[PDB]
Amino acid sequence: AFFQQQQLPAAMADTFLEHLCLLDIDSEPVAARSTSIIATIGPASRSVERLKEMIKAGMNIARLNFSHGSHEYHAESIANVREAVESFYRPVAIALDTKGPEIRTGLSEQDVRDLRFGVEHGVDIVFASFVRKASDVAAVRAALGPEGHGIKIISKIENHEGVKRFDEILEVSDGIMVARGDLGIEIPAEKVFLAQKMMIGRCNLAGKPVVCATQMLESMITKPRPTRAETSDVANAVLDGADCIMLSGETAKGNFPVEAVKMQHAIAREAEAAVYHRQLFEELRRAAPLSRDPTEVTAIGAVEAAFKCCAAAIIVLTTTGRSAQLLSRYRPRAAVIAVTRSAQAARQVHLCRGVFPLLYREPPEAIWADDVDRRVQFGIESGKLRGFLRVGDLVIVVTGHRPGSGYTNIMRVLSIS
Amino acid sequence: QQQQLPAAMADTFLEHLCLLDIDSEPVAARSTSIIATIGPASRSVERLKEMIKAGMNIARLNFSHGSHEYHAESIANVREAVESFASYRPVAIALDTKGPLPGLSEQDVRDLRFGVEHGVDIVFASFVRKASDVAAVRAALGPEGHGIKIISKIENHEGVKRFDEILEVSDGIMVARGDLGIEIPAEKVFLAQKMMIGRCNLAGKPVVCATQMLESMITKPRPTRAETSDVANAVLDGADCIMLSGETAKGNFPVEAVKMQHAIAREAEAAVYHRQLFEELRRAAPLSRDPTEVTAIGAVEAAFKCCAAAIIVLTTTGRSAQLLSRYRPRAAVIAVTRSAQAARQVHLCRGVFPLLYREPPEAIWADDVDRRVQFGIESGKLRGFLRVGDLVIVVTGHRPGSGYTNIMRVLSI
Amino acid sequence: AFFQQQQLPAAMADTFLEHLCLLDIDSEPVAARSTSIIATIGPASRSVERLKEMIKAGMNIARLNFSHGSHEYHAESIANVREAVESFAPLSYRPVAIALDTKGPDLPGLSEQDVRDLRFGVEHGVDIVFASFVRKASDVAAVRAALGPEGHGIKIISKIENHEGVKRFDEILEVSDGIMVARGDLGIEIPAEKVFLAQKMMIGRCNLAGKPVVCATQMLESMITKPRPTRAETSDVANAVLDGADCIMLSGETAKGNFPVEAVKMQHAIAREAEAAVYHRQLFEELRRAAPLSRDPTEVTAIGAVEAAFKCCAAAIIVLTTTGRSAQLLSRYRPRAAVIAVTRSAQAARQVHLCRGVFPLLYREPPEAIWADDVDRRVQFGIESGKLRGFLRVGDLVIVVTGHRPGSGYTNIMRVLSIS
Amino acid sequence: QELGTAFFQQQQLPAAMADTFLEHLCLLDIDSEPVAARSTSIIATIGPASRSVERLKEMIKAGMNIARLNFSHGSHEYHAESIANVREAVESFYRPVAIALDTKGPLSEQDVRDLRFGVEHGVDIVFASFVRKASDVAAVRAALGPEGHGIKIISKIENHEGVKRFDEILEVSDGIMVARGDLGIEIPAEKVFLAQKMMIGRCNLAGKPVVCATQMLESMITKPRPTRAETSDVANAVLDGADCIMLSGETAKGNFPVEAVKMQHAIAREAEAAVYHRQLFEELRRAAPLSRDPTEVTAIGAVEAAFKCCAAAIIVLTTTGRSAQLLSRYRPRAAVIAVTRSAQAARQVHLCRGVFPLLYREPPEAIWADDVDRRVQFGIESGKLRGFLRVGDLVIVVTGHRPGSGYTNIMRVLSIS
Repeated sequence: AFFQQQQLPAAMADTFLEHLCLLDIDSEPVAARSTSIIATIGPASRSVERLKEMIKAGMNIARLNFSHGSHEYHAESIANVREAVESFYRPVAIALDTKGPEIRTGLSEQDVRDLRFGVEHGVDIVFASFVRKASDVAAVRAALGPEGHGIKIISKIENHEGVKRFDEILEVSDGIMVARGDLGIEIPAEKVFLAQKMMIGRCNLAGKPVVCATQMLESMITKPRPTRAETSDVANAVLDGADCIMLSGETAKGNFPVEAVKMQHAIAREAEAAVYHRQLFEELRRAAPLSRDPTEVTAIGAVEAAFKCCAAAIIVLTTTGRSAQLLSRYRPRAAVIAVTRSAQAARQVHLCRGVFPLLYREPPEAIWADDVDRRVQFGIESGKLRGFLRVGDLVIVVTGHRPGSGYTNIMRVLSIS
Repeated sequence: QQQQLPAAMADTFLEHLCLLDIDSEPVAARSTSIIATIGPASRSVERLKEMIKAGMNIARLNFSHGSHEYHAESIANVREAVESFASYRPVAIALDTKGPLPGLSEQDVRDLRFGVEHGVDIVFASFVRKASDVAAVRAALGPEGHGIKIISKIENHEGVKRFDEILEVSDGIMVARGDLGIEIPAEKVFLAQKMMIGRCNLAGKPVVCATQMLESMITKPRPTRAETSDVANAVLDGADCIMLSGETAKGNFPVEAVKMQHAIAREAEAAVYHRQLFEELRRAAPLSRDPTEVTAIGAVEAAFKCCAAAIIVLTTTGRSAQLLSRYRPRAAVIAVTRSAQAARQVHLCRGVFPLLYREPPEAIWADDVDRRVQFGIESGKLRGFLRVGDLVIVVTGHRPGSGYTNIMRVLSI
Repeated sequence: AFFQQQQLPAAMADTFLEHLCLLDIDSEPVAARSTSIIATIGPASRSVERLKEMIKAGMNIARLNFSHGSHEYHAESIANVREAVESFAPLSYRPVAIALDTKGPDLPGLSEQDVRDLRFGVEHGVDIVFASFVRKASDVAAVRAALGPEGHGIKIISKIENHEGVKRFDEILEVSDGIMVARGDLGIEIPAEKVFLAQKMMIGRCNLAGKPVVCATQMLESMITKPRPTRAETSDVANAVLDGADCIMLSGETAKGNFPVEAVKMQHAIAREAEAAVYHRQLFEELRRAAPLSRDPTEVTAIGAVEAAFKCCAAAIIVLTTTGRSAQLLSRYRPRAAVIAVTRSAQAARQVHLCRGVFPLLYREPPEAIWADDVDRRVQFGIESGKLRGFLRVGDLVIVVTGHRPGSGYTNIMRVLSIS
Repeated sequence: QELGTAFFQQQQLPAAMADTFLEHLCLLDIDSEPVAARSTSIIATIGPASRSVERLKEMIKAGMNIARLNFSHGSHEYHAESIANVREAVESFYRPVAIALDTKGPLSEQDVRDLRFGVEHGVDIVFASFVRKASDVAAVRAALGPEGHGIKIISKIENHEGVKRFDEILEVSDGIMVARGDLGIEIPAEKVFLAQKMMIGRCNLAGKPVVCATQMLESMITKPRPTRAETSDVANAVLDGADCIMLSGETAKGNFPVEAVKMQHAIAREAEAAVYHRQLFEELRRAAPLSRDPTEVTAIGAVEAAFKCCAAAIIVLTTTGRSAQLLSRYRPRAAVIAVTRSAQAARQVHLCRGVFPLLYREPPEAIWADDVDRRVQFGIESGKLRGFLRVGDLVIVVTGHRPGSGYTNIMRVLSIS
């Protein structure tokens, strides 16, 4: 009754091949869609109306493509996103995608002006083009300046050198974009999928976010329904491990931007359920390093705990997003509802599959234990309204023990009433 | 450090993925077969010769359009293109029926009888919903069509839900994602696909992935990034065949599309994680007291143990070659057969490389078996499958006529 | 360094076969011995002085064999055990449970004598009953009715001694608190060459089910007359621990033999080596995989806590428990980490000795007005006792498992913690 | 189906097909009668209690496969007489019985005279005492001389250095004895099981025979039934992987030598069925290196073959017993019936669990292929007569292709008619 749904029969299988044989097109997905959708802003997606429609449809991250358009053009894109968000809470992160050393018909002086404009306007993420080695990342971090230290740097792997030197690059980036457009020209088209699966693999091991990009629903630029290769490509990117999936032409210039967003939402939700966690969790667990970080250790005990009871959600209190990021690397079925006072952490955490941020805006309660419990209550009332939690559900609550500890090192099992 | 071998030897799937390597060149023969649909862009003998060089293994006749005369021309054109290389590549001919409620319409029967009279090897039966639909097709093919393989197209919800029953009476399956993506929500078709290929793999029966794989190459000379993903993943799901429709029937780049599926297939096949796959297919498989099965599995175990360049199998109907292929050996299955139709039809099985043997039987049967093996070894050396000092497994029968393939021997080159 | 010890090279092996091949006789076991030792009381072990040496050697449960000896004889045994235990009331206090092993016999499965013996055991406050010749779930129910209402906290461990009990095992286990593999009689009721199948089955299923299992009889038989056991006998003890047994037992070796203390010591030494050789990577995985989903917050906290302890090489899981249960649910995942169970119930501090790896600490301070002060205080008591006993070092990581609400019975909170 | 209905409840097959080890144990069934031929060999030490030719025939009947002569005691004339009574018992019944000489050790001047005596009287195996390094084994190989090139050297590991230098000793030995008696004095008694499971595991992976020895049924020296610890000890030695189990005082001086042999046979038969091949065979397989030995490649394919069809036997033609050894390391559930023209090979193969030798004495047919087939029919008639085989069984036949190749490199699947 509960168990027919969200591919639970396939999830119980004892081998991967039996998992595949048990996938069922009548097992409806239950869980909130968790792979986040990045939408490139362009003429088709600049109106505030259009941007609200694309938020109801699932966009979590707006991409600004600095290959086209002036600073004033993009400042207007930024303005319409922020006005769409605050004319409804679903935060939307803003991502600056550097022109990079691009020819059209190292770090340039233009990229550096663009990165400074980005800090000026408070962007949350930089998609850094043509990262070929760790010093390219530093060049970017420098450019951002001490004022842009909270901005995440997702490094775009677009050519052979970046693929070769990937471990070094991942070791200094917050995350990765598999930038398949340039990559499929710079290395042979038939080899991209190997590079994609590898980098998503290595990123899932590292606990850092990975983005699949470019041409996933290409044909919806002119048609209202995608091709079968495209829906496959979305589904497989999620099955591969990706934290984010992206739309470029489909939302920037095409005729069906909202439908494009909706379609990635639909494919993503089905594929999330078809994930074979039992094998996935076991492989992450075996390969990941023993840890003496109380937050890592609470994270994995909390995720384990969530699977044993089919927890509806893990509610985590986080300030920077790190605690939710460590839950998310284990790919819980349960929603990671991350309550934070940082509105920029709330936006950035959309880079991590499965994290649903709540922005909490009350002044601190005099007694810290009362504050913690007030934020947790926020978490639960929100999750009830938004359909995450039903009375009678179990939830795992992850929090800290004392204030300014830096550690979210307490886990509690709890029944929604 | 070629053939994705570091990643093949990972101790987990997660680590296999992390070790996939764009520099690790594939050197085995492409093993997943390429079905190309015939149409105005691919009909000419000159186009068909270009496709065969490119990798085409199975020519598809879409009877949703065109007269008996037009398909009879298509058939004669493929056969000429083939015989002009007698680099001999048998090419199967498959009749993809029109269909639509009757498992077969008035017209379908006429088409089926046309296809029997013109010697077609395969039928793709549209809108198969249940076992009785398969049986209708097989009655329509009547007595002279008993050797024709029936690959049921699953195109809607009933057919997915009644899948196991269709599979058990079909020779194989096509995941017909075009109609299926309309008959059920499009976001679900990867689930139906992954299921059916898994089940077909486990039952050892050939499965075809079809439709819109490289759709944009109909007008463009390079595919999208989704399309290369789709083909690579279909091979990773387990498909025996991948198909091309508009891309070769009407598009401006039929040859290039065949090429591109050739290139992707090869890379995906190297990325296969046999270690998990072989073990899972041997675990899930069932006990068998058929000597041909038993020999097949023992032979695939042996080939992995010694990184054999190939398994050479003497087969008359292709069965022993299919039973080898159901275990996805890394080693090429070189199938030596006197039956022209079996050399064509084994292209439904991943990794089977048919060699047609035309010599008059030797008086001494043990001499006839050995001459056919040497023919396999030489043709294998000639084509690049086998180097001196490779190891091959050989799979044959014990006695003339038994109808069984119960002997295997290990051999150097 | 640290990773040469407690067969950690062998524990990190990626296969069982590789684990076996990396077992190292030089790799010293440094954890606390965790399989509990049942000693049968008899003329060789009855004296207070003899019992003190046995407690010191490792005895955790004293077994009263009511197949012989009068009520008065056993009342002396009990008083003697309790005196010896009281003699050590910190570093050396060791709760010791008292278990009553019934005399037993189509037959009724509770002789008229057994009822008198069980009423004796309740009157005298025994913690455990080992119930002979359990054939079916109604036999267990008979025993629970015989113990009457004062006896509701006594644990019932059903002895499986013949073919029928083996065959109705699941029915028995479901209503018992645990099991004893009673190999003596069982080796007569079924061909002796089959007993290891029964033993290995029953331990497996009790591990699965989270319930205690005792391997019993002739484990070190020759030490009755010899000061050293045979090579088969040390193997039997090691393998029973590797099979998954929570307790290992001594009968003639302690009741009538000439080397009762040495037999306890020897079961202590083997058990310690064997525990270190357990292949937890496979065993933890198979246990959670086969354990069903659960909506019991204490269950869920428990498995989350063992996962966490494994990930960080936790020196201990400290669990406040009133009844032993939250301790028992940590134990059923076989944590390499010691389970230190702080409790106010003297009876539960004794009874958790049925559970591998649980070290009870009896807490006697009066409640604190502030209930969260009382929790912190009991947790500290565990940390110090652990440091005073070698369980715990500065800088070790521990998992603390507690309740949130002074009144429910749930240990639904886990915290990760440094010793300082 | 074609096989009986009883089939799948016998031989612990329900446990054998379980998906995990834990579930395998949980499905062991004391009513699953073992049907297969007991395959672990029984070594029985000859002494006053076991020197009668009567006694020895009963012991062979009970299951003894190897007679151990303990040169720590008794004169050469004493052992000559023992050797003589063993051989008369055999040839007053065909059951080969190997004869093994166990050196006094602490290489002495006395051991040298003993090994030369041993060559003179044609012994099949030497249990060499206190092997501490590979050189020790060479001294034994030397003492045997050129006239003893065929004798197997099974190296007794009796102290710490032997344990720690184990890999180099196993590298030059045909096999290993875990000599628990001295080992339990030289290292702490409570560590021997660690040495035993280690050494059996390394011998299982290395394809070489390993013997578990000493005090296995000790109390049967004076009692007609053994203790519960002793039965458990035999069972677990077989479950550990041992090829042979040994009896010392139980047969050499005790009052129940025939009962001791019988009880080891009974316990060994049960424990062989209770083996979890599914995991064992896969571990041996992904641990074992790749190979270019055709015989070895054929062995694993023939064993895999026999498991797929529940083959009743693997009939193998062998001249030295190597092809039978190589099948034996994969621990087939099917009996390995080894047909050989070498009487010394037939005796020595009792070192390998699961190998059942048949001595073939006919002269070679002029057409090898007829000789081969005739030998295979000898295996099949022999197998039938003793209850290995029945009409309707499948067997896997393993032979050579051309005579004198030195490789057994063909398998055939074959119905028994």
